[PDB]
Amino acid sequence: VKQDMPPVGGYGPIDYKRNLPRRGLSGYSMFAVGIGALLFGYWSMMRWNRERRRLQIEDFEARIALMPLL
Amino acid sequence: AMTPFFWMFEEREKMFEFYERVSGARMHAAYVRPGGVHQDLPLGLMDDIYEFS
Repeated sequence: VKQDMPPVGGYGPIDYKRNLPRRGLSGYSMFAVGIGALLFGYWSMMRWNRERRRLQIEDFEARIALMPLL
Repeated sequence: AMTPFFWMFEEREKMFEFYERVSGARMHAAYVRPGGVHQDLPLGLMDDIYEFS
């Protein structure tokens, strides 16, 4: 006879339990990365703001030199 | 959250296809009857059930 039957060795194991990976860095790592990015941005903004102040002083002194003719 | 609806309605459609193969209707099978069932399982269905599970 022929009928719907599982095979001679049966069917294989089937996973039925939860599997969460558990991934990412430790919280100290992202805190250190954020703090380092903050410090780098602070340093770059400091340098560029000082340069901008120097350029503004230069432009203002050019204006002061140009004033009497106007 | 409207994404898992579309994520698992294809699995729901797969089981609807299993109902289709075993009884002949996608939803209203009328397969379980007093006295057992109405028809035997077709050949090759249980491999599909095992793969889906």
